[PDB]
Amino acid sequence: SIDEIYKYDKKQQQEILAAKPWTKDHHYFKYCKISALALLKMVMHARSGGNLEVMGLMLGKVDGETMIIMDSFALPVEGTETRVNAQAAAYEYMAAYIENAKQVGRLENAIGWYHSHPGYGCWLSGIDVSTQMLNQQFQEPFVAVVIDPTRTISAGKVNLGAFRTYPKGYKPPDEGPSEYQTIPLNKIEDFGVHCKQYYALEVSYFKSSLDRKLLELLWNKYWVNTLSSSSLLTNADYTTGQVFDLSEKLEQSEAQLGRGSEDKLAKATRDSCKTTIEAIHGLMSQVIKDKLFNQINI
Amino acid sequence: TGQKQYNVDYKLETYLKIARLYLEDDDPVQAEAYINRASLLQNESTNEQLQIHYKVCYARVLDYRRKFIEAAQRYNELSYKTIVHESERLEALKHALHCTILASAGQQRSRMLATLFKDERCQQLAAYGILEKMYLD
Amino acid sequence: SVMACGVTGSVSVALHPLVILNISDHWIRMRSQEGRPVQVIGALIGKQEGRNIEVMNSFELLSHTVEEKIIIDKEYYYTKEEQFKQVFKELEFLGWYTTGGPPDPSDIHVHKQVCEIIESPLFLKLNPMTKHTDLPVSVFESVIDIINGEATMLFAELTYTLATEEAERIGVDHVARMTATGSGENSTV
Ligand SMILES: [Zn+2]
Repeated sequence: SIDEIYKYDKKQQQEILAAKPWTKDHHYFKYCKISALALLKMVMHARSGGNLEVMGLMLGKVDGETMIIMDSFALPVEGTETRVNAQAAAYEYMAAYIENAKQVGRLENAIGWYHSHPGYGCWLSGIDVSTQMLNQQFQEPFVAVVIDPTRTISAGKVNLGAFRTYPKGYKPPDEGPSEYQTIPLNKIEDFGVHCKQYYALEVSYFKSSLDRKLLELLWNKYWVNTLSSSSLLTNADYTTGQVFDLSEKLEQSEAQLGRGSEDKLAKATRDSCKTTIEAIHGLMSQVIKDKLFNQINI
Repeated sequence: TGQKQYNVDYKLETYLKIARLYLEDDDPVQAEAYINRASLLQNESTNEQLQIHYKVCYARVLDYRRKFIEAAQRYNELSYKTIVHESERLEALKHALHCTILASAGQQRSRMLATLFKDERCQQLAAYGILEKMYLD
Repeated sequence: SVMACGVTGSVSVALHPLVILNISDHWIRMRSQEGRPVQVIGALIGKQEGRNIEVMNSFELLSHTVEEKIIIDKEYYYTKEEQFKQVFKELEFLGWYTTGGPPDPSDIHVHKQVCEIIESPLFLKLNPMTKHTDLPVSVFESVIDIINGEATMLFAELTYTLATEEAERIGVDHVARMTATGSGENSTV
């Protein structure tokens, strides 16, 4: 039975809460299972606001080293990324939402907070790290999630991240590859400083029996939306912007060759591909359609 | 004002007929005055047809005073009552249609117009060619 | 029978899959709570412009039972009406949902309680353990005709076009089609 996870054992939670394998090992939690609903609503919350970062709250539970996220919702706050802990404005709508939600079915407890990062990867800024450190300080099992809606679109797949911060004192172990994503230079500094102070979590996605069976029945009529998709005028103001970012990254490495952070043409080359790889992939689905619907004759 | 005292079904019927007559000569300045005095004694009645002929005559006081959108709510209500005979629910529904159309473009009016296309009884009405074309823009 | 069957039309409806999943999570979770199938009930919200109606998101509502009649605790709706107007300030109240068979008397009594709140309440119903090879999610509305000298409520059924949002579409494409160790050499194409 797939619905092993949509079950919620409440007494098991409060035994782990008391036991605490997180006060013993600093990097205990390493995995993160994201539900069907949780993914959709978080992606929907990020894009709905769009250009502006907005954060909400996640609900979930713990199991082994996996911090499972079951359900999510929004926090009507402002100044995400510009304020350290911007959720303080609506302390009312955190507890008041879970008090209402527990009457109707959502028994799940506070598991974390998520925010959107439109057009610049998934990572924790210096403002985000100060939020999460103090979140872990008091309100324990709390995981900071990030999603990039504008690139999720252009890249053509779920652009998402799940992170946890380390203590101010103890410093991380060695094993860390960490994959590269284009960071706009305006932000590269902020990232660059506080980037090594935290560690990510291995993301995995699950679903129920009904969800799985519904999505299969849903696909009978959803193939139509795939071949009238067109990721061009949808996210037009990411690709047109990335150019502005790309231009600056070259401008630096050009003068770097001259008189005068290690070969910033190798980054810019990867960015020029990254951004254009998308632009080309876009025109694949376009010609695919011109082939299909236009070329039948009468 | 008289020395003698009278019942509910006489006073509520008298102010009904007074207000109904001043409208028939086109004079809602007078018709509004007595139907206001009729409203005092309509809560007090247990008569199930006299209260009905008050709402038919109060819908018309809002009609002749050019409150067309609120008039549509009175007329529409009366066509849904079964106690009113079937041939009289046709007029009840049709007076709502006219006052729903001739009212100013309210958002309340858009929900009335929706109720008017949803109701198959309205298809029978002569201004369906207007309504069909009105509600659906 | 207590549904309409006539020359319908009226409004044109769209449907976001997020709504389907929020009900699906709500059914499985309340089913799991009691160890049996459950008729869960909740509220619908989204954009309303002119005739056309889009359902964007959905949440839950509190319900009780006076005898055999399902009572929507409205004091809960007005409380959640606060909190949903906060986060999605643009969005409007549209209708409600439930699970089970097709439309029936127990939902007509509930439809009356939603009719006190708004003048055009939509109604979705989902069959969880469906025998249909097609989708078991159909949308309806309130219609009223003369049933032999009796003005009375009915359900006129309507169709539903699916939602398109590019950001959302990927969410569907990710969980309905999972990369569970199915890409080694990047490839990209
Ligand atoms: Zn951030």
